[PDB]
Amino acid sequence: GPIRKVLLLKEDHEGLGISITGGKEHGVPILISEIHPGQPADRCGGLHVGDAILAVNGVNLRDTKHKEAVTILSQQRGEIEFEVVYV
Amino acid sequence: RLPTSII
Repeated sequence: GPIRKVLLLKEDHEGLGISITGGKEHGVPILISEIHPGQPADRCGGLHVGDAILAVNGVNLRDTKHKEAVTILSQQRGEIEFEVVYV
Repeated sequence: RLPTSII
């Protein structure tokens, strides 16, 4: 599908509210495999299961390994911009 | 085969 930019608002006491799979070491993108009900990703409205996360706050994730992506994603705070695509 | 992380 089209590449989308999506805004997420997170409070400091919460996580993003997603599960991710994949990573470069597996030859597949960082993919959203779960959107947890009521948590920030669900609330933002624009992120969905099956979306590939291409970037977050301008950081490219298309070539990141799984645990690299976890570190980068978990570091983001507040108003967080995602670049995503549903294939 | 593929890892999953909750974040």
